[PDB]
Amino acid sequence: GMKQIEMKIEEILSKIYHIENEIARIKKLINLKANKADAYTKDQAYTKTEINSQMKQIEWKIEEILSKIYHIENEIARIKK
Amino acid sequence: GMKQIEMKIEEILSKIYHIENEIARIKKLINLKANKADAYTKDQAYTKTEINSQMKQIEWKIEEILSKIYHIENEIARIKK
Amino acid sequence: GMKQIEMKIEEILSKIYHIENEIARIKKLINLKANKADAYTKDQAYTKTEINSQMKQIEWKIEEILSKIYHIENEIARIKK
Repeated sequence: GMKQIEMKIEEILSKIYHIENEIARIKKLINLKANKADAYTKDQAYTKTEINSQMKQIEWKIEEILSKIYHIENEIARIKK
Repeated sequence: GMKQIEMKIEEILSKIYHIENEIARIKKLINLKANKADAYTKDQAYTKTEINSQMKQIEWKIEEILSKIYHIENEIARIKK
Repeated sequence: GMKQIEMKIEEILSKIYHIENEIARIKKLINLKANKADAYTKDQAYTKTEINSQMKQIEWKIEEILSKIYHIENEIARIKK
């Protein structure tokens, strides 16, 4: 009767010890996660793809400008002769 | 006396099982967090706003260049004529 | 015999209450970590250094364009008189 209670107490202690270990483990796993305060969210940042597309847009305008410059240099050389 | 111990044992078993469930749940919530090792910190990356401001600066120079080009094309058409 | 069981019961109650508190704490610490769903990984985004290098490349083409534009403006002024 009393020994049956002792066996159940031992059982409980074991389950508690397991729980304490799961908690110690969880605390360490938490330490490996990035804090909201030190990381930008998706709404605050562009992806590589998005940046790539914006850079192409600029490169295009620059190509347009260079081709206009080259055409103007040719016109000037014709006027000169 | 012994029944009072049994009641308390039942109470403890219930709590333990609730605790175990809270822990299983916590483990799942941890798995949805990003690791420090796989995410850039705020000092490593620019925000959308910062990129937008850098792109604007460039777009504004490009506009200035295009307006100079349009002016030059006009001068050249006058010289020719 | 019965008092030895009571002592062990007291010990278990104490630990459980501590555990419940550690869990409440842990839940709050978890809320401060960034979710995988709201953060980009390192391979999805460019760093400041990488963006800086792409912006330099563009600035160099712009410098080249400006000097050509300045030279062309001078030629045009000479042709005019």
